[PDB]
Amino acid sequence: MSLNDFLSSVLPVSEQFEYLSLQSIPLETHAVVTPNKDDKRVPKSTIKTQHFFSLFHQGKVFFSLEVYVYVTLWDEADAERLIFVSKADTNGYCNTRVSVRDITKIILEFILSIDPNYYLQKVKPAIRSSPELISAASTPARTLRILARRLKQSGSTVLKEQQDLYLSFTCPREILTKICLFTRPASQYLFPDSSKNSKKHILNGEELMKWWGFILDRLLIECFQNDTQAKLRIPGEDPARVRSYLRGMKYPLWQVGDIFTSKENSLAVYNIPLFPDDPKARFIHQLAEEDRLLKVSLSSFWIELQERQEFKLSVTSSVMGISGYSLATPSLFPSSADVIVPKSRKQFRAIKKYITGEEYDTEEGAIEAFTNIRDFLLLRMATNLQSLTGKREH
Amino acid sequence: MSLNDFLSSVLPVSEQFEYLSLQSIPLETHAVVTPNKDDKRVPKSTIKTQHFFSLFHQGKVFFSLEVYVYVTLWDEADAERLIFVSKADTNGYCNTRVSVRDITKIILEFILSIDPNYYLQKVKPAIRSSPELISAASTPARTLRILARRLKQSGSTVLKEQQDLYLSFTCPREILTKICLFTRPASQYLFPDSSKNSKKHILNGEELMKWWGFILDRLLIECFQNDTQAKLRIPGEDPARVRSYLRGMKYPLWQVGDIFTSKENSLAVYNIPLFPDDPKARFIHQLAEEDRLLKVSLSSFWIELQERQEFKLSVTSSVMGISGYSLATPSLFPSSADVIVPKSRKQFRAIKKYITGEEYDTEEGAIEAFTNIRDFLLLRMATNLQSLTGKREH
Amino acid sequence: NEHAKAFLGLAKCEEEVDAIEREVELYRLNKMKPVYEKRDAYIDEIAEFWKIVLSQHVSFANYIRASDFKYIDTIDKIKVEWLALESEMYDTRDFSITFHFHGIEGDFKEQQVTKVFQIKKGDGILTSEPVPIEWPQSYDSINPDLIKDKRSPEGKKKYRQGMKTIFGWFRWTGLKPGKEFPHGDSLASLFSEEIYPFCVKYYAEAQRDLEDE
Amino acid sequence: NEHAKAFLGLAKCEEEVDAIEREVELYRLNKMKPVYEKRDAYIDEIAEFWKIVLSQHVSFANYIRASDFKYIDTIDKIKVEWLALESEMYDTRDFSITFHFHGIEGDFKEQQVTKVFQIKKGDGILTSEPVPIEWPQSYDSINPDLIKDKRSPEGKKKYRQGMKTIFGWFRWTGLKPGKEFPHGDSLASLFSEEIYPFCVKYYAEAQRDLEDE
Ligand SMILES: CC(=O)SCCNC(=O)CCNC(=O)[C@H](O)C(C)(C)COP(=O)(O)OP(=O)(O)OC[C@H]1O[C@@H](n2cnc3c(N)ncnc32)[C@H](O)[C@@H]1OP(=O)(O)O
Ligand SMILES: CC(=O)SCCNC(=O)CCNC(=O)[C@H](O)C(C)(C)COP(=O)(O)OP(=O)(O)OC[C@H]1O[C@@H](n2cnc3c(N)ncnc32)[C@H](O)[C@@H]1OP(=O)(O)O
Repeated sequence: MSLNDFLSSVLPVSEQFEYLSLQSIPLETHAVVTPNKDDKRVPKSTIKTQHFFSLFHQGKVFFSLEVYVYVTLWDEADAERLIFVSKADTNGYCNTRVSVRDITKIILEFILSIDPNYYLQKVKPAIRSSPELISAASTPARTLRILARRLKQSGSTVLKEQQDLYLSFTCPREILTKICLFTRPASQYLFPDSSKNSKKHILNGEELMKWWGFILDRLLIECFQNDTQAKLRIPGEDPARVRSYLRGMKYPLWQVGDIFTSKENSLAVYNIPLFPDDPKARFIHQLAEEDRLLKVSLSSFWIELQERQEFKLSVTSSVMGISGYSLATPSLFPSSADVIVPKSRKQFRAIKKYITGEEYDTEEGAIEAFTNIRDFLLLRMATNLQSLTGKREH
Repeated sequence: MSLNDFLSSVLPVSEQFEYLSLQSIPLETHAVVTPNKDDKRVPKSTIKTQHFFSLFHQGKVFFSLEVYVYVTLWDEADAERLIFVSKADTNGYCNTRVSVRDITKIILEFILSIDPNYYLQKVKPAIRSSPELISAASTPARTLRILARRLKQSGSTVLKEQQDLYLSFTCPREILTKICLFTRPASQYLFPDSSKNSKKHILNGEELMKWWGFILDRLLIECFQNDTQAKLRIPGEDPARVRSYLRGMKYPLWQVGDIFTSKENSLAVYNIPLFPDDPKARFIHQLAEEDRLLKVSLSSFWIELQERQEFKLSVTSSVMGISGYSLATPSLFPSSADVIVPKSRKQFRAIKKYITGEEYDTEEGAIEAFTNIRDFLLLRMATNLQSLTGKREH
Repeated sequence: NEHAKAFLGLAKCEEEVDAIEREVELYRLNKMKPVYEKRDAYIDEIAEFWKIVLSQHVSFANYIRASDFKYIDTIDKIKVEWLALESEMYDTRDFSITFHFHGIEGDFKEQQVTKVFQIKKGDGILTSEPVPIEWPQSYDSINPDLIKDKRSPEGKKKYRQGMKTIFGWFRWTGLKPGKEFPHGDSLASLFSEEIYPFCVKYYAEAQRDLEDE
Repeated sequence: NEHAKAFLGLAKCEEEVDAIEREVELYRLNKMKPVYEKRDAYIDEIAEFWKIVLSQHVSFANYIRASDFKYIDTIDKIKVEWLALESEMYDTRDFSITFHFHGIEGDFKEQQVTKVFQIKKGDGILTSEPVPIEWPQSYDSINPDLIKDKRSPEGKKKYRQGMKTIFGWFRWTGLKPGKEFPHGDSLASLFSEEIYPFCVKYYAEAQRDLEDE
């Protein structure tokens, strides 16, 4: 079913909401995990995409989520997908009350039902290929000159496009689904200053961790298979300690550890995935500088990460990892109502900043951020949010 | 006994150290606690001073402490002193090993033996009083003009000084000693980047708290009287919870709470003391802005402080408070070897920055910071650190 | 006493360099005047040159409602004039900005506005006097001169709203902190120091071959 | 096609304003030249004018060893010269700084040094060529030209040391990141844009009646 079905299924009945599903343009990028030179299988291609969501109630924004989906291609039909969850945030300016937890879980189900081939149609390459091209390497003078000789010559100032440069791939509808995330609580992630809002409810370290873990537990049951491999990790904690949280998990197979184990290449740099704004990426690059990348075992990596302040002087954070196969076969190219795909980085960023960029120490900003989005989709994109009739009893 | 006696008494024997005791010039300042207009007793004067310390081992700095002493005067012989502890910090560049804990405790004993009348001799007023004065209100042009008419007229360019403007007070050698501090662990307080030093040992929230509490426990016994009032407070914790830490304390009278209780004026702003860089000062001023100063009971203050992130998303922090009378009668005007009193704010700051301002991600800075201090005291002040023959068995 | 000499000297210099800088500044203001003159001339023959520049300049769109762009698109011409050329009575940093809107059918009149910005004593803040302009007929709801009471609960609501469009900028003065348009002085400074002085650099970039700039 | 016209035009302007700025800059460089000339003249009659300015300028003392002040105190004269006046071969931002030390008995010779700073292509970084100077006889221990091996464990030690004095600044070039004097380009820029251009403002402040400024 549609995203629209989903959300409606977890919002109080009779209630009306609106929401935004922005999605970047799938861009061919470098390997999620850092490859090692002399290695049999190194990825053929990595296809990044960003999903960004934001709910609205009564013309105010109150929630937003930022997840990246990465689809890796080793060859003809050896593929693999990874869902990374970067940021979720609220601003406590919702008039009514809702389960942010089920909203988030749902949204992820939905991303989980997506057929990985959706990301495979067009793919903006990492570096593209008769001259006369204006580009980031064209002084204003140059460009103008160009527009001039192109006008004196042709009737107009545009060119020919058939124009196909834009990569294309395929893989098996059912592949290895992964999910990775790093719980860390902060005052706000996507709604600046909203922490200056009283009615905003912040979960602390150990509060976030259970929250998240319930969302993954629910998913491992409903969506993944019974041998799926699930792992938890809590930096600066005891393997006995974790198992005790885990005994709270309805899912049977939750274990201590992570899904990057892999006895093949026992060295951190070639195992740890690298994500936006992630501490894993962080510590990693830290070691790029102080040059220790070819010296820290994955085993060691974990142990060192815990010290070096950050974790040493911050509340409970945990790394969860999933690696299994989905119950149903993911198979959902989303409708125009399911996503909204800006023409460019430029426009994509533009619409996100209408939200993420606003100040929220006053219900003013949340009202602002909503109008400015609908105004804008209508104006520059001939579109508009999705309306929601909430249909969940109690 | 002298500071020099003290430190030597807590450093390993045969071992040699050096240390700096910088002390600001006692400045008449505003009330520690915010006074209320219509109030019978409001302070007559508040006398601030800063003590700053730094130990050296083998021509490297490795520890420094920043404590403020405030002496309040209600009238003729109604006085009161308060020791506030702002910052202590290490950089792990000590070659040998020492009890930073006993170093700190000691240093405080010493400040505790100081006769409050020491701070009472000269006191730079808050606003001083025949013209012709160059001052912060003199353009460079002006000043020059002045130096010119003062030269054409007199043989030189200086003036007359008898010059006595510089306040003077007295109080009873034995007064109400208080001690206040707010434990919060951080990567570094006085040694920038030193957290990039591996060998540097950081205490976490619950680790700092016991550390500090042991230093005060030791003091309440050795230095204070048996009815002294001692209080602990741990934001976001349970009165049962604290009592359980407290049951670890050798001192009998440790209670939950703080020493600002005072049923007289049950309103936060008129009870909470205001210190450098303090969260108490912080939250307070926060409420000055959002205008709630005449609306939050001291009772409420505590309760609200715990939320509003900071504490909500940081490890264990505690507020300790003391209020009693000292065993012995404090009575120690310190020697030139006990303190070093810069001519001015300007020079004082100057010498502190030689340390606090240095980078410490390399033993380079700690070596640097030492030389630059001895070089400088010698040069511009005809002085030099104190040498220490450590005399503590084991 | 040759020391009383040298001191009196420097003091002269000190009062001078203040007026010396006013000179090096008045020079550049003069040099620039006719150059912008030429350029603007060309610009003036380009269609949608300003429409294009304002929608490409990334920072700009932070300051104003998204709806304002329907009207913003109408901007035929933008001229910056530095006042220090027309009388030594003016801060080297004082200037005016003239706009031209070519309006739209049954919603936005065609107009031309000049708001004036000059500094006021106290290191000196930048400030503005209010200037008239015909708000679109859509912005009837949030028009200040269409609101009976701005202190009424639904009146302060709607006022605060229209104060966030670009038209609410034309009222800005920089003397009612928190009461008027937000950052109106920065915006004005944007125009005067970046948008107008580089309007070309941006038009070139918007002219990038391939959707993705 | 009048559009092909206007475009070719702006492009001319674009290549021009680059050379136009070199002009407004060369103007100020010229206006300033003789003014500093007068001033320096006065300064030159004041005793310990420079000694005083350098010890009062707060930021300055961050960059150099504390011991350097015994020698720093000896600084009779500091002159800044912008190279863009002596040949269009020079970046408007290029300049030289001349110092005069009057040395000390049996430790520091009397000398006068001019280090030269100009920018190098690649937005262009500022850089320097090494220039000779007689390090004090105390700085024998940490003298580079007194160290047999800088790669030896006790040699890299002692080298790194003398590289932190002001004399280690005179070697700085801005091409051996991490190897030479720390922030040597910022320091040079300090002199050229703050210390020399305001040397007076600071001397006035150090002249405050009452120990506490
Ligand atoms: C890896 C990543 O994705 S990281 C993102 C981390 N983000 C942040 O830290 C941003 C700050 N945190 C937040 O903004 C939010 O608290 C969230 C999104 C983490 C959680 O939102 P919440 O609305 O608090 O949670 P949700 O609405 O699902 O309900 C959670 C619990 O709080 C309760 N709750 C909801 N609102 C409130 C409130 N105002 N006060 C107290 N409790 C509340 C719910 O009953 C529920 O409790 P229960 O389990 O006892 O029924
Ligand atoms: C209110 C205020 O004043 S706030 C100031 C807060 N400051 C900071 O947070 C700065 C960061 N913290 C630090 O720099 C330091 O850890 C301090 C000053 C807090 C403590 O210093 P330490 O040297 O760790 O403590 P100290 O030397 O007294 O010994 C403390 C414990 O650590 C042990 N220890 C000392 N060095 C090390 C080391 N490198 N590794 C492990 N343990 C060590 C000691 O044995 C002792 O343990 P014990 O009680 O089991 O005997």
